[PDB]
Amino acid sequence: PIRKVLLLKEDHEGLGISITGGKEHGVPILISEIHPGQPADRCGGLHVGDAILAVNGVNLRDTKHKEAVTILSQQRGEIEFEVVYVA
Repeated sequence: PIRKVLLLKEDHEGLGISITGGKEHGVPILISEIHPGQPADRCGGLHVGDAILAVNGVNLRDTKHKEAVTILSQQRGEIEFEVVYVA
């Protein structure tokens, strides 16, 4: 089940969540670590075990982990995040 959650990021604030994996290896990037006291916690949606699919309309499945880091950083102010609950 795909979940659409909109998170507001600021220039002074960071991502608030850590990702792991590697598309180049043959697997999509997912959320594993969460920083307590950041936009991620404020959203109440960024949970451990989230599979990334698209960010701000940009496809991540066809991009590499390193490339995704740069693209994610390009998102300013309002950032749209699309992930799927994995268990």
